[PDB]
Amino acid sequence: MTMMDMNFKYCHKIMKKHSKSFSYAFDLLPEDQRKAVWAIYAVCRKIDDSIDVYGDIQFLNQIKEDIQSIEKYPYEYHHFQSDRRIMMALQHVAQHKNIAFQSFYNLIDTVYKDQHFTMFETDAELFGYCYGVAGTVGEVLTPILSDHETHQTYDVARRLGESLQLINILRDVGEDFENERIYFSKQRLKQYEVDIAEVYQNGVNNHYIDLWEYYAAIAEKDFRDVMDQIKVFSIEAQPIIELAARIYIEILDEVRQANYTLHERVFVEKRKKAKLFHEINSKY
Ligand SMILES: N#CSCCOc1ccc(Oc2ccccc2)cc1
Ligand SMILES: [Mg+2]
Repeated sequence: MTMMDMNFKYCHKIMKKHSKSFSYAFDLLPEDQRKAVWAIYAVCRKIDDSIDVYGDIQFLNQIKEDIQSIEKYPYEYHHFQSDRRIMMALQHVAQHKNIAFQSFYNLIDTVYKDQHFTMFETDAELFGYCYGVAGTVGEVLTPILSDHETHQTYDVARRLGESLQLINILRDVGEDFENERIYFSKQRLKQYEVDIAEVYQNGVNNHYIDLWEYYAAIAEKDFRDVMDQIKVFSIEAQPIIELAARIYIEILDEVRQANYTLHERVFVEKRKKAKLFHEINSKY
């Protein structure tokens, strides 16, 4: 194993530790493409977790500066200020693929904003957030997973990213609430007569289920529209991206099955993931 192999292996570790679902699917990609996905994912994870390093923006500022050095001098040697292993891997990717750097900056700006989080007034603000933390990631991944990127390719990837984010939110209501985060909009909470603190204390009720299902319907419709447009992606990536998406859709059924519980994180069994993969490959 070379030094760069070690860098990418560390990126893989970070990705698998954070999301088994995502890892399961994307580990099926060809070698060059899988490694690029690991590096991009890891950078994004590092940005997402940055604030809790010392409890301020110091590390996040360093990450941003590392990315800016890569963008402006992709072929110069850099002494990276943040996580060297991850930044060397990203630089290696950048030398071979067109990285949407403004997408990383959008993600970083979103993370900056999150330290003075206030609840979203409307669903438009919530969807803006889903773009910020997840749509941006889809945009960065676009050139890795497609051969000739058009505005359509980016559009579809962006939509998938945002659907996944919404599904994460739908899975993590209780956990987010404990961490003083509520992502459902105030508009929608008021309309459905829902109070998350109340529900966390007293269990689900029909108002909450209706509110939850309202958003779940959005995720599922977005999912189907992405499925209809799967051919913008390279032939190798299509089954993989379809797998990722299906595994996440199944997360919604896992929640319904646990009766929308706010007190544990539901999940799709590894064996169930293998089943979805079989069902999908059968038609590939
Ligand atoms: N965990 C979690 S929530 C994920 C948030 O960041 C993303 C977003 C999308 C994604 O897969 C995509 C593949 C192609 C295009 C767009 C997305 C992987 C990670
Ligand atoms: Mg969440």
